[PDB]
Amino acid sequence: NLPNMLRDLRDAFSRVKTFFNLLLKESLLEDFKGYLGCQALSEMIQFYLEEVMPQAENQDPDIKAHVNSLGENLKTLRLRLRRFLPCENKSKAVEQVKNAFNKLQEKGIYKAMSEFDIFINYIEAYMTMKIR
Amino acid sequence: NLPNMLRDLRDAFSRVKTFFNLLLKESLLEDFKGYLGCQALSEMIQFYLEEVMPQAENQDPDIKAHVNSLGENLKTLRLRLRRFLPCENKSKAVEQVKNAFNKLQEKGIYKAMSEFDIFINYIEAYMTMKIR
Repeated sequence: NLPNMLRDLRDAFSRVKTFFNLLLKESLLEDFKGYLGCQALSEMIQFYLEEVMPQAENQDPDIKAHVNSLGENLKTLRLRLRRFLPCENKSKAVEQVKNAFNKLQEKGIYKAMSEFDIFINYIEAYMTMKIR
Repeated sequence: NLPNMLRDLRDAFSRVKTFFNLLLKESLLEDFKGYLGCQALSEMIQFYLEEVMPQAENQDPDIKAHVNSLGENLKTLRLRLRRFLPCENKSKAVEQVKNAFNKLQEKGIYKAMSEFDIFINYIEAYMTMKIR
């Protein structure tokens, strides 16, 4: 259920908020729910875990305990959405290709080049997927 | 039309192919047309432009001219799909937030932290977008 998924994050925040024109404008919400929704959320999660919360723990170290619990719940949330967050995921099939390619060595070059028309056919397949 | 979009890439390849168990398995096609379709295509384009074609121009430098034309048509194709390739795109709204945040300096930290519940509300909004 989306409430009880976000509730721990909400309880950690009710602790952080006592130590504290929107910055997080409505435009940010509109991109969260469009074409780029996943790229937007994923970079917003990384900007808070990477840039905002560390900066905040250093301006006032009395916040460390709660900010570190809020960052831990947001990494957990981030981990669950990777079931919701396509853009944080990589293709196992592409990983297979690259490991086969690298184990084949000089022969790999030959093969991946020789098959470029098969790759042109798979691309037309993706763009046709999306024509739908 | 998807044929005439891919035709230059096809004509450059009919030049390259005269200097030359699939490596580009059907599993790769299945990921091109699923959840991860865009991450898969995007990394496959980068693996050919970055790893395969340079390796191929060095094993046999007589191929340079045609391989360099095939790489140029695939970068152009890649440029057109960014209208088709969501995962290569970044959120202008997230860029705005970060530039506002950095121009605000110490006040930016305060503000982005104080607004974390607004961010928790936008996230529930994305996961509800996707519940649909």
